[PDB]
Amino acid sequence: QVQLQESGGGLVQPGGSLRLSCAASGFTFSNYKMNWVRQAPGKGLEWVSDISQSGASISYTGSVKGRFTISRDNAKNTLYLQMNSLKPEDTAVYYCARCPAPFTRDCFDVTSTTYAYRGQGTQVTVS
Amino acid sequence: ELDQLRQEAEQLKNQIRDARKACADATLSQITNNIDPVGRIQMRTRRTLRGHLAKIYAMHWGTDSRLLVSASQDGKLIIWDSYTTNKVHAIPLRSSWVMTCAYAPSGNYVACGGLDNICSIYNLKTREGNVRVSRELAGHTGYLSCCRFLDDNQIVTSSGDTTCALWDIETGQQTTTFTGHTGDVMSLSLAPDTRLFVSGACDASAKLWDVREGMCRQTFTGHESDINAICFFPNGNAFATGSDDATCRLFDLRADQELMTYSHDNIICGITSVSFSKSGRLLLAGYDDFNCNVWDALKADRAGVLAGHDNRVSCLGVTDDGMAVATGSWDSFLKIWN
Amino acid sequence: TEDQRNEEKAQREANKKIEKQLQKDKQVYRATHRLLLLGAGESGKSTIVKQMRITSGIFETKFQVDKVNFHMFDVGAQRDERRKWIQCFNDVTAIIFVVASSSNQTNRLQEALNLFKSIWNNRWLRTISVILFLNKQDLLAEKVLAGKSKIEDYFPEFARYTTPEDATPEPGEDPRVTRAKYFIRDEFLRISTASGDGRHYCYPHFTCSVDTENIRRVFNDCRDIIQRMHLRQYEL
Amino acid sequence: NTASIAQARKLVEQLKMEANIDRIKVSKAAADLMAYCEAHAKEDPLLTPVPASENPF
Amino acid sequence: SNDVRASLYSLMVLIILTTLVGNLIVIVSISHFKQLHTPTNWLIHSMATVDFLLGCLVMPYSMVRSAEHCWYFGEVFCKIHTSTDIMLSSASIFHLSFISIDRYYAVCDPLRYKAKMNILVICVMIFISWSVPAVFAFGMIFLELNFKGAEEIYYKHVHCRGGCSVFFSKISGVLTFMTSFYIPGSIMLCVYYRIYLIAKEQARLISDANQRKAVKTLGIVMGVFLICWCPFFICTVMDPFLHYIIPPTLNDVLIWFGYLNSTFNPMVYAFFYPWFRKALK
Ligand SMILES: CC(C)CCC[C@@H](C)[C@H]1CC[C@H]2[C@@H]3CC=C4C[C@@H](O)CC[C@]4(C)[C@H]3CC[C@]12C
Ligand SMILES: CC(C)CCC[C@@H](C)[C@H]1CC[C@H]2[C@@H]3CC=C4C[C@@H](O)CC[C@]4(C)[C@H]3CC[C@]12C
Ligand SMILES: CC(C)CCC[C@@H](C)[C@H]1CC[C@H]2[C@@H]3CC=C4C[C@@H](O)CC[C@]4(C)[C@H]3CC[C@]12C
Ligand SMILES: CNC[C@@H]1OCCc2ccsc21
Repeated sequence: QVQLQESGGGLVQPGGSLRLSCAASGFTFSNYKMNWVRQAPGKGLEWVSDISQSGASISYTGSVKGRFTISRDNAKNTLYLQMNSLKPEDTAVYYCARCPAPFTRDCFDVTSTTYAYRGQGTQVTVS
Repeated sequence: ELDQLRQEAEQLKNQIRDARKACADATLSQITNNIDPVGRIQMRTRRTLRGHLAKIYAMHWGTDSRLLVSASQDGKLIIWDSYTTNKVHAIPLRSSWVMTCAYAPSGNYVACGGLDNICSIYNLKTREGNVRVSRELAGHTGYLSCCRFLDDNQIVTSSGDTTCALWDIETGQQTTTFTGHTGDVMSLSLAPDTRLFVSGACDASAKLWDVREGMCRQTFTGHESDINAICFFPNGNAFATGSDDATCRLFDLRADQELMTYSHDNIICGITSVSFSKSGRLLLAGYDDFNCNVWDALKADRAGVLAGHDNRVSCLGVTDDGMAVATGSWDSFLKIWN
Repeated sequence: TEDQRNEEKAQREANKKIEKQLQKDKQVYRATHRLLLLGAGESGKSTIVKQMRITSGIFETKFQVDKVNFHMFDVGAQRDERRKWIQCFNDVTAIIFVVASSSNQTNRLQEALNLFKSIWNNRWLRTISVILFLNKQDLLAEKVLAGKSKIEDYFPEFARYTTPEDATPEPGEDPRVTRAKYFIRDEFLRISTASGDGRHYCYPHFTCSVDTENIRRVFNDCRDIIQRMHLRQYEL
Repeated sequence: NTASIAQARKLVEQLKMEANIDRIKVSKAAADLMAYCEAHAKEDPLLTPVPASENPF
Repeated sequence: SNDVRASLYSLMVLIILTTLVGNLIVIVSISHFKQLHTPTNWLIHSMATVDFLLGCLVMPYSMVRSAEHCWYFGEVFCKIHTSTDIMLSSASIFHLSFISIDRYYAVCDPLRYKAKMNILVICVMIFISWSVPAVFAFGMIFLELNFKGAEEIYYKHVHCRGGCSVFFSKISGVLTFMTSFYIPGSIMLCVYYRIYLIAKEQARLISDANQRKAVKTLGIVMGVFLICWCPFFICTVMDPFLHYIIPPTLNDVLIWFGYLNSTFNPMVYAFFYPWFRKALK
């Protein structure tokens, strides 16, 4: 069964640092593009960053580039999101979203209200 | 106090997977290692049915193994005579975006549906002598992806609504609703006795349902991506599923786990349709490659290829007597193979 | 058997009647151009449809410019997961993508960009051109003039963006408003060009959701799309 | 959020219902599938093509 | 010399075989594959049929006449062969002009192309292409005289050049020129010039936004036609005016260039395009 579980979170002072990790299982990790999405309190699911199958292509939402760094390591089937200089507005539940299909360049429904290939989510709070 | 439910669900999942692992004493490949290979299977295009203007999305055989309905997204629902290639009916649809077909076992009715979220039922044996809409089943909140008649008065449908439903066609009401899937339900297959049916959704899982009780009996979660096609093994104790994984898999209802996987390294495209042959030894699957591949259901060796379509193969069906295979495609032609 | 011959003859008469109807249906199916209207709930696509018209799973709008018939389809009661029911529209002439230049409430423009990326790079939509309606331009102008806008701190690359020489501002167009709107257009054009292998093109437009020119915009863009398809088909 | 609690309870109950079922070993299921396939081998035209005299197509 | 005559015979036979093989390939490929049954492909099919019939019914006897200045097939077959020559050459040029008009509608009226260039219009085009030249050629050769108005010098030419020879009077030469070459030729020239302009503008727009197939394609299309046909028709129309000064050997080489046109037509209109190759393979 496709399963994703995020790790990392908790309380961080403003300007602090945090490294989120996701343990992927049930599918060939190397074959899928992966994303990071977040749902701040009282708002919808937002897209943060994505990394292609090999890690050659990376993109960020404009509000976090220069702060967050997405990296995948296919050997251990884990996706990381280094995020430093956190600002109060970064308070949200962060989920890891998988691409719907392998060998594919588009990611259609990662931010949808209900998405099968998404993690449970880890709360990140900024004092 | 919510994390306790999550923990209990995780523990139940661990229990189920451990039980399945314990039951997996041997694999199907080991036990089938000693049987003779099927050998290369070649099929020629006996017929090529043309007349649809746009991509064909669904087709279904009649119980007589001679008449077959096909749905194309030009807004037409043509009933063919495969022996002669003569068109028997050509039903214009109110919504052009049909994506499913059904043929009543009695042959008196056909059904269809799609992005209109409606299952329309057409009476073929009218006294007026012309085909007219018998009933429009409304109540799904997402596109209709599959439908299958149980009788002349009952039909099971699946939807992007994420649910399947059973209808009383006479009253037009939804007898029961089958919920539990997380993504769009894409395919649907009735058991030979029509007491159970199996559905595959856009959540990489397949579920076994009870038509009359109305609950999920078992869930199968071998696949990695969206399930596009599902078919019952003729015995009724197993079913095959195809997905965007570029893989087909075989599940057994009694073992409650995957039995065999049908994939190849050079096949990296999704599977749009699956079907078995009469004996169940051949598994025929359509691909986005524009080709249909025949698989030895017991050996998992690709026993043949039905090349000949110049676009996506969208539908695939074997006659009730096993005499022929129909294959529709996005190139707007149906081909019959033997 | 005489009965078998009679049944065969009757089947042939029925078949030729069916095909006589099908030819008449084909003549009209080939003269019509099907359009997919796509967008967001907050984008003014519904208002555009309302202008063009002067529990359902899909809504159909019929209009004709000159003597050409256009059949535009708007998605109705469909869930927000589009990866399956969007393959149905791989043979429309164009997809009309409506975007609101925004400025619960979140950054709708980034999700519009991501949706446009998915549409552009989808396997089955690699031959379909997109008519991009950068909608709600008056709201963008008024919000940029007030000094409270989304772009500056949601798109940090904007702070170093300069209006292109090809820009054609209106006579009363404030320089900052044109800079903002052309930045938003270039955001979509980057995606459009990064994978435009010549099979499909993007046609950006600045619209206000109440325009009599949107019909002409779609007509001209469809004419261009089909002309380029024919030029490609004949090796130019 | 009551919807989350309801969904979790429903999922737990469904998992409980699916857990308590009789499962046979894969060996028996494979054996039965093979037996069915070989019992109807001759009745399968695609597997064993029929001569053109009886082929309706 | 025997070697010279044998080599020329082999060259003409090679041309004939190429014509027949290419055109028959085109005909069979269009007829068989069903996805290639668009009306434009039916214009190409009819053009291939005209070229194939030119290769079979006309080319071998012209080859015999060229290699040996006498005419061994009779005085009535002379008229039949001349009429078939004019008919099939004119029909080929007509098919070329109609293909040009079809492409003009595809490129300059894209939104109404499928409605306008339908199978009925294509059938009418094929009918005109096969019929107008047949009436013209056979009427001029049998039902009237291509040499009316020049009978004395016509009968001079009768013995000046031995065997079969296509004599044209000044009026007949001018009318045949205009009917067979200038009108359809000028139509397709204008059509392809406008198509070139449109394709050039589109390519320039696309390149400007992103940051010459039209030249190759249309240069081949028009260069083959011009080089193969323009010299022959020019000499034919001018010869009565120049009091038949042109030597016979020039006329022979020119008619064989005109035949090379039919040899190359399938290569220019069918084998040049990927959609035909794919189906062919
Ligand atoms: C001396 C004159 C009258 C001879 C005329 C012969 C003509 C009619 C012949 C010559 C070549 C022939 C074609 C050759 C091949 C095919 C392909 C086949 O799948 C359909 C018929 C078709 C298209 C033939 C039609 C008839 C045809 C055009
Ligand atoms: C289908 C294609 C190949 C055409 C088949 C029929 C062709 C070969 C026939 C039709 C008319 C025929 C010609 C009619 C008259 C004569 C004059 C005679 O003194 C020599 C033979 C010759 C020159 C014939 C040769 C063969 C011919 C050209
Ligand atoms: C003088 C003689 C040799 C001329 C021969 C030309 C023949 C082969 C040409 C002329 C018109 C042509 C037809 C024109 C249009 C159609 C309709 C289409 O749906 C099938 C092909 C068909 C039926 C063509 C077949 C070939 C055709 C019959
Ligand atoms: C290649 N031969 C063409 C033929 O030869 C005789 C005279 C004439 C007039 C138009 S075409 C033609």
